Amino acid sequence: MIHLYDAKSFAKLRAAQYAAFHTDAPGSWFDHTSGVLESVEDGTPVLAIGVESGDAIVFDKNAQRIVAYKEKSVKAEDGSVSVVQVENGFMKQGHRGWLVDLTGELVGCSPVVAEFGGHRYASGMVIVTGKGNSGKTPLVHALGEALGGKDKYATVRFGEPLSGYNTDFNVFVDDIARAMLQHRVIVIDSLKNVIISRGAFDLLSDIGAMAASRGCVVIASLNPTSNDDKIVELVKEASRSNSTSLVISTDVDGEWQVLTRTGEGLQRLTHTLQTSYGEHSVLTIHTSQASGKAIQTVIKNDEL
Amino acid sequence: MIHLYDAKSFAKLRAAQYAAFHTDAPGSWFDHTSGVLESVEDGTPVLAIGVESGDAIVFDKNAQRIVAYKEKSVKAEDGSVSVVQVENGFMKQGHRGWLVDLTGELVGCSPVVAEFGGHRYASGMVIVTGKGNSGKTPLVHALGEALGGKDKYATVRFGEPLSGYNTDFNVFVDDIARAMLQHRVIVIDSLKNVIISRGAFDLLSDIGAMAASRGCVVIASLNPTSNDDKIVELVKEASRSNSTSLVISTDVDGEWQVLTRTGEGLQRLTHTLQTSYGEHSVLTIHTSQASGKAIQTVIKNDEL
Amino acid sequence: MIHLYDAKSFAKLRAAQYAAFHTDAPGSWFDHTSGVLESVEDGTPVLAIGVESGDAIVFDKNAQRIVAYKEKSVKAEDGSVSVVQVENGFMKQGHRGWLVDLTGELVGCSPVVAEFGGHRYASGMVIVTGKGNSGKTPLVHALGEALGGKDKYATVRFGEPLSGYNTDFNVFVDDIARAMLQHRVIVIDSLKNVIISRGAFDLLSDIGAMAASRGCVVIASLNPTSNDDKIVELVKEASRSNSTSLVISTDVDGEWQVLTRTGEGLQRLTHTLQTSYGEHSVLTIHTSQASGKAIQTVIKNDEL
Amino acid sequence: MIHLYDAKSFAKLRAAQYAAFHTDAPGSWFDHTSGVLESVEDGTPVLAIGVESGDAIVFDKNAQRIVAYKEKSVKAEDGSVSVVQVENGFMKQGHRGWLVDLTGELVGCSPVVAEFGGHRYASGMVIVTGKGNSGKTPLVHALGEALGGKDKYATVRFGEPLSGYNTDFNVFVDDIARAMLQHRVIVIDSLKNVIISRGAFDLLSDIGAMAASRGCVVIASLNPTSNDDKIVELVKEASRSNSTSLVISTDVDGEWQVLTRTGEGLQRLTHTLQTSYGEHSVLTIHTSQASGKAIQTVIKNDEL
Amino acid sequence: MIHLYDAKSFAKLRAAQYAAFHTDAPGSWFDHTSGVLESVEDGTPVLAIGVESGDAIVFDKNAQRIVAYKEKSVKAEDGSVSVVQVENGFMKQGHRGWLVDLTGELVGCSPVVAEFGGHRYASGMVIVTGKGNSGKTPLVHALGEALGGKDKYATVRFGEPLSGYNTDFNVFVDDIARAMLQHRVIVIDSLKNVIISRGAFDLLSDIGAMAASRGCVVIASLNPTSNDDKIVELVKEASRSNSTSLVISTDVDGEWQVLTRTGEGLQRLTHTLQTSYGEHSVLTIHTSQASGKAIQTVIKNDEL
Amino acid sequence: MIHLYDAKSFAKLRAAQYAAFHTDAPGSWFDHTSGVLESVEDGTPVLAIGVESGDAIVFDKNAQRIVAYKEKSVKAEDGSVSVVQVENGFMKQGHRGWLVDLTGELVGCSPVVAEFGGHRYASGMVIVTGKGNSGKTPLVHALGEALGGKDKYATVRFGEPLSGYNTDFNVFVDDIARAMLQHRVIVIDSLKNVIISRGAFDLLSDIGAMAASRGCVVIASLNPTSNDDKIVELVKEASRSNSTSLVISTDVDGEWQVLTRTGEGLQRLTHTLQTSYGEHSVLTIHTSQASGKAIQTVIKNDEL
Ligand SMILES: Nc1ncnc2c1ncn2[C@@H]1O[C@H](COP(=O)(O)OP(=O)(O)O)[C@@H](O)[C@H]1O
Ligand SMILES: Nc1ncnc2c1ncn2[C@@H]1O[C@H](COP(=O)(O)OP(=O)(O)O)[C@@H](O)[C@H]1O
Ligand SMILES: Nc1ncnc2c1ncn2[C@@H]1O[C@H](COP(=O)(O)OP(=O)(O)O)[C@@H](O)[C@H]1O
Ligand SMILES: Nc1ncnc2c1ncn2[C@@H]1O[C@H](COP(=O)(O)OP(=O)(O)O)[C@@H](O)[C@H]1O
Ligand SMILES: Nc1ncnc2c1ncn2[C@@H]1O[C@H](COP(=O)(O)OP(=O)(O)O)[C@@H](O)[C@H]1O
Ligand SMILES: Nc1ncnc2c1ncn2[C@@H]1O[C@H](COP(=O)(O)OP(=O)(O)O)[C@@H](O)[C@H]1O
Repeated sequence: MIHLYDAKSFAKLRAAQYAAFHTDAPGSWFDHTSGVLESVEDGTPVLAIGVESGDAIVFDKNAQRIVAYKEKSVKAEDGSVSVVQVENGFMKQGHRGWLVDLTGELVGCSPVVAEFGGHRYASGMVIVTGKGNSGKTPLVHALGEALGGKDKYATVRFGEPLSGYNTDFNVFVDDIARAMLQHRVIVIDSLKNVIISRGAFDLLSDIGAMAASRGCVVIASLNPTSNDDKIVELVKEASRSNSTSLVISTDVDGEWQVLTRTGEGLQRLTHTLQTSYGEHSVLTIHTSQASGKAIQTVIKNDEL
Repeated sequence: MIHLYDAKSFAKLRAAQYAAFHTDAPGSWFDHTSGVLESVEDGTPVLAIGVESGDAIVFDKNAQRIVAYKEKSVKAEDGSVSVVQVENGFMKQGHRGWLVDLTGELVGCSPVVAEFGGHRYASGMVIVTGKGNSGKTPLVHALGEALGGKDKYATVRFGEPLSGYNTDFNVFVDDIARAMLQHRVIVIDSLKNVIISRGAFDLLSDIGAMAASRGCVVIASLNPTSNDDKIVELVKEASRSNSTSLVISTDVDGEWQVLTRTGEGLQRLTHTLQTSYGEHSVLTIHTSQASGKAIQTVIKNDEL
Repeated sequence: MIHLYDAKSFAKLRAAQYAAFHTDAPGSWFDHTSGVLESVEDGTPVLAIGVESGDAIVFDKNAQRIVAYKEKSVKAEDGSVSVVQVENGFMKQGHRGWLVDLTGELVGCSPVVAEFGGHRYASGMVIVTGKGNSGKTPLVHALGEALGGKDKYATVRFGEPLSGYNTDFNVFVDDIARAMLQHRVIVIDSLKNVIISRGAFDLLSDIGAMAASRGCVVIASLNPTSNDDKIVELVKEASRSNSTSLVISTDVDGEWQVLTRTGEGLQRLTHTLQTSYGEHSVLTIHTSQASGKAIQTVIKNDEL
Repeated sequence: MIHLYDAKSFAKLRAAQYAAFHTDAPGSWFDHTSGVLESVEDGTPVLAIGVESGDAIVFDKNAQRIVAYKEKSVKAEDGSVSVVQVENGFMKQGHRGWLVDLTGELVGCSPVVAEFGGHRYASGMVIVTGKGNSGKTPLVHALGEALGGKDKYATVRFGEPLSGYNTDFNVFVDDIARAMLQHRVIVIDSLKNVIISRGAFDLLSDIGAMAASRGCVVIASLNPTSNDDKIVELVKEASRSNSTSLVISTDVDGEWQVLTRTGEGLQRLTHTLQTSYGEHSVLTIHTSQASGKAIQTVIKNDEL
Repeated sequence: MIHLYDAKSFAKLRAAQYAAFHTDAPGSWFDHTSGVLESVEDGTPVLAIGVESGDAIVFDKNAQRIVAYKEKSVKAEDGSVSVVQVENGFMKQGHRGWLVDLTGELVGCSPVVAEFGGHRYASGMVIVTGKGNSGKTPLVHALGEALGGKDKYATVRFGEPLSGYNTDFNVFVDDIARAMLQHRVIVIDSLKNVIISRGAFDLLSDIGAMAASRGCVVIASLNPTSNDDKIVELVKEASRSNSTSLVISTDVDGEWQVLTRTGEGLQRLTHTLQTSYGEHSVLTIHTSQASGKAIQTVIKNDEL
Repeated sequence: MIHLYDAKSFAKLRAAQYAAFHTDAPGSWFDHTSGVLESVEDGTPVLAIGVESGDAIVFDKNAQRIVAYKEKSVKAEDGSVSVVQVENGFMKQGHRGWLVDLTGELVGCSPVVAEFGGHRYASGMVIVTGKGNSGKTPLVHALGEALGGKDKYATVRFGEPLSGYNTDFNVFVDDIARAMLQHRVIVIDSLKNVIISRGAFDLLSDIGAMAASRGCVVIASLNPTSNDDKIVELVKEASRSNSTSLVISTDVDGEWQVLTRTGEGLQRLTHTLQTSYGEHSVLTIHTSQASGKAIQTVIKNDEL
């Protein structure tokens, strides 16, 4: 909805956003939203995501698709009215994204999803990319394991010519929706094929906000390697504007840079990661700050 | 509608437009239009805005959507007839923009919306952009608070991968419409995703006139950073032609230049802003003239 | 319709076209067509103009839309048949342009619309453009007033982020149709937003001929400034091929060049205008010749 | 239809084609086809031409549109079957072009349409173009008069911002169809606006063959001036491949080059024209050979 | 259908393909397929070809169009089922190409169509092209007569601005289909206009295989002359990949090079032709080897 | 479906993927999936593949199309539900790819398809390409025979101007579906014509995964030669991202490099092949390793 501010309430908002990343207990936001979702009336639509055509499918708190749901209006705090209607498996009225309020007045945050090796990581969408030899797939799985911590991470597989990989975009959004409804740490192996259908465009523009609202993190690999400035520029835009965090390889094999947006209007942070391979390509991230817009575009230059 | 002029009535018009910016009390046009809107019969359509598909949704004076409205024709002073009809939630007959006359013969103005730090600011649309390190988001919120003055400003959030952010264009135009119907100072955090669907194109072409007619100001951030001349040129076109005022960053961090169109056929004004950060990135605009077309393009060059 | 000629009838035709511009009384053609229009039976469709979709709306002699009109055929002198039919507010049968013959055998003329400062000006469409510091909006209004003479000029406002400006293309063509049905001098402030929908394309290709047939002049501003050779070339093409006359700014501020197509197969003329500003940006054109295609292309080069 | 040949019948065909241009009496082919058309059963569809949408309208021998005509099959010599059906004003079954056989076994000809100043001119389509100062409109009218000889020439006017010019493509094909059904020499003032809708594409690809089959000549002006290689290349292709003859200006003002295709597989001929202006821009062509493909492209280079 | 091979059956296949070009009697495959076609039940669909829209028209063995044919399924040797159904003149079920099997296990051949001047020529499609002065039209007709030998050749005419030329694509594919059903040597005068609608794209991709399967040869001229890399590259792609053989002009007027694909996986052959003109442009090919991929691209370079 | 992992389960997974390529018996996965497929209830849909329009056709375990199948839902281990429904020959509900689970928890593998000349080859899709003189068609057939071993390989022929080649995309995907349902080694001679319809796009993105899931190998030729960076880049992208393995010609005639993706997150391998021709162009691959991303891009450079 829309929110109104004066100097006092605005400074309070920035303090709360700053805290959502810097001082809240890691993963606390996810626990909170899990609670909100479980308290939802059974059968109530909670999430809508776009399919290939641009239409939207809808899920309930248990990640089950809602094929029929009669028009139901709810008036928001600001006066706006939300209408949700599902017919023949598709959204007749409503919008893409969360259909129930998980945030309230606390918007514009990058809720801390986990802490690892002395660094806080943000929920939302993390794009792992870059040119060079450092492998992306091995890195997204290591990050998944590390941010997972005590919890297992969920893996969504899409669009790679390997066994058992789904390549149908509509099955893909279903897997993603289920993952975000049920897990805090999610890995997507290959955003490459979404990079375009209406649904694919909606996905790139919606996923970061969906994840950040839930307090979960979606870690996705994206190979820039493609000298087609129509696509390479989309890679740079996806990484620049649709990602909450960016993990990009460097000049040194095994080394990566993490650039994190800490919240609305706040500074991006940066830190370096050292990694090494064990058996069967299992990668390990070794354990034992603020950057400006200029530095950011310098990094984006890497993908050309 | 159309208007007829001879030398005398044209000179009176330019004098009135000059005064709407330079001498009228700041914010007075907004108070004036609020009264016009409140005198509208209950249930009467007053504003129509384009949704993604190019269709339009319609609202009444209280910012409630009209789903059904039987054909009604009104003849204007110039002889033009306006027919409005709403069916199944969408405008069947009518046009985008204000459906009731808010201006009469007083057209082509940039009604002063507020005065801050010794400078007058125009209503209409203000695009905050430029390249460099100066952050745009902190600046749009500082301007919102500053021009808000004694009133709170409204914040419309769209298309950022952060918590609670709507990413659905149709929810976005609903928020924008309600905001212009009810508030004098509005901030849009991220015009980046509109920059294209029929709806998005309609929005860039319509918003400035809609706001200037209401006497409200809409402050939107737009990042030029994207070396794709297809998009970078659309940013410059939006900044050059669809904006009532332009706020652009300079070579000096923290410093900004404000270029203001004062009215139809009138000269653009320019002044500079110095700013600084407090805690949690809250920016403050420090407190304690005419330019030509050449200078303007010089400034536009900056976004390349 | 089609016309047949031999050497004798062709020479008489060129003499008549030459006279329509060089010696007829200024504005006499407009008075003649006004008589033709008023002698039309009531309810008879006289003008059709394309809306955004490419469909067309129809007006009677009093500039009122015709929503229903049963099929009616008329045979012309050349044997062609014109069938007009309007259903549900849109043309079902007919063509864009004048639905009643305003010209007969006298076609291919640029009927003199007015005389000012010792120069004859042609009716039809006049595009005011150019790069540089010289302001286009103040010039179109000064030309409107000057060619208006004893008559007031009509102003059609479209697509500028200023108060009361319509930004809906369909309201725009309704405004234009009414202006041409009722006034000899018309100003359009901003052809910029038409420069593309089917309707916008129809408008650029139809307006000059509609106005020249009527004997009225449409003075429209168009800013070339936009380094996108897709658009900048559309500005050059419209100025080259869709304009009866072109008014373009020069190297010297305040100075403009007027290039006039005097008639079918006849030579283009050229003259210069000096101007200055008074209070509130009111511009005054100071008072007290054949060119070749080469010269024309040189002038067009200016818009790059 | 398809035709079968052995060496003997092929040499006979080339002899007959060669004769159709070089030795037949000028204009004899047109007289012959006029006879064939007048002998046609009344109400029988004889010509179909594409409108803007790509649909086709149909005319009878008297240039009157056929709105309804029930399915009717005719078996051709080669075994192919022609079906013609018109419903609600449009062609339901059939093809664009002549719906009755005007040629027989004599195909691939450029029937001599007239002789003037010691030169034979071909029927079909003549495109008058080129860069430089020599005016095209004055030249197409002089050629029209000269090839007309004892007969008047017909003028189709389309897409110029001058009085009485039709700008509706569907009215334009009707005028063209009527002209070809009833006159031997036709002038089209401005192919510029057709240069794209389905109908416009059909027109460029159909007109030359339609005219050559009828034995009439269609003289059309086409200004290349437009530095948009998307359009300029279409001008060159239209002139190279859709024209039976080409008349292009040269380095010397008033001088033109005529390149004529004399028939299927035959050599293109070339000759020069000297011209001068009299009063009111009436141009006169003064009165008192084989070229290779290379020379042809040299000339095409001129339009860049 | 699909075919299964081991080393032995594959070696037999290559031996049979080698013989279909090098040792079978010239024209024998065409005689063979004529018998297969004549053994087809009356009224049975045997060939389907795409019309402009992408739909397909269907013919029986006597080259008569089938307007209605009830669903009929046939199971092939490999297990694939072919279902054919024609409704209202268009294929409702089926595929483009031959609807009856003309080849069995003998696939991937370039069946020798004729022998002339000591050289064997392949059936399938032959593109005659190149830059320079050597005329293509005279050459396609000389090859037609020469390969025709004791039989007349069929000429399909399309898209030239000359008398009696069809310019309607749908009439064109009807002529082509009837020609391949009834004649061994076919000349197409002007593939220039197909070079794009779904139908045109289907034609370039289908014609070569259709002809090579029938054992007939289709000789088509294609002018590369058009400096529009969009089109010039399509010409080279057509010459490189959609042609069974290529006949291209050289630096020496009258001289041509013939590049022949002899079969699936086999080497391309090359030989040279000397030619001369007699009366009325009738060309005669004078009478009295392997190349690599490199040489081939060298030749393709010529068309730029 | 989606899968959950912790450090322990992830390491077990990588060990299993590593083994599926490096140590499992060659061709064992194909035998396993053949068993899964044969144990499927009769009439059950097992594979869906997209046709030209983007719609999909469905096959049962015996490679016979299913034209009608009433809605039927199945719940997977992860909670996702698969609903399959076929109506009028097309999939009404379901997804492209395998409709029955052939993999379970073992996904992301490149199951070894065969061993030849001391090298293991992966199932999935293999693209044979490169510029130069080395022939692709003779190589795909030699690879087919060699990987076939004791089994015959299946050949799918598409889009070449040779006898018996199908050129209809819908017959093509039917051929491919049947080949993968019944054979371990499949050759596709000419992916060139798919390189675009929705179906063609679906095919490039689906085939590798379909084949790898089955344990069969699809060996497809693709000629890069075409200087149209729109297409040449599509060849590089397909070879880079849609291929399980790549076989590319080198500087030395007869020599090829094989780059193999061994599994999800695992290293690519590389080895060289020497070849020679026997009679009738039958090629023989002579008998008697990890690379980095840099090396891969270097090889891709070759196709420019
Ligand atoms: N043991 C290893 N040593 C070095 N590099 C490895 C090792 N194992 C895997 N890699 C690299 O990890 C990446 C594998 O994941 P893959 O999806 O195939 O590539 P990418 O993520 O780089 O697009 C490759 O770049 C591969 O070369
Ligand atoms: N305390 C600070 N000091 C300097 N820069 C800051 C500070 N806080 C925020 N910023 C800048 O404000 C901007 C944050 O808003 P954001 O929307 O992410 O970026 P932007 O508006 O520049 O596109 C960033 O450019 C950030 O670097
Ligand atoms: N008093 C003045 N002196 C000089 N220039 C002026 C004056 N008043 C207005 N102008 C110029 O007139 C133009 C105003 O009309 P506007 O539509 O905004 O610009 P433009 O027509 O050049 O696109 C501007 O270019 C402005 O700088
Ligand atoms: N008396 C004349 N002397 C020299 N040139 C003339 C004369 N009359 C007309 N012209 C030229 O004839 C052409 C007029 O026809 P028009 O349609 O306006 O131009 P064009 O055919 O060159 O596109 C112009 O180029 C014009 O300058
Ligand atoms: N007698 C001849 N001597 C030299 N060239 C000729 C002769 N007759 C015809 N030609 C050439 O044959 C070709 C005629 O066929 P056409 O279709 O117009 O051209 P093209 O095949 O080259 O595109 C032309 O190139 C023409 O110059
Ligand atoms: N005996 C041979 N010696 C050398 N090269 C051969 C031999 N036989 C066939 N070839 C080559 O094999 C290829 C034939 O298959 P084709 O599909 O036409 O070509 P490609 O696969 O290279 O596109 C050609 O490049 C041809 O020159």
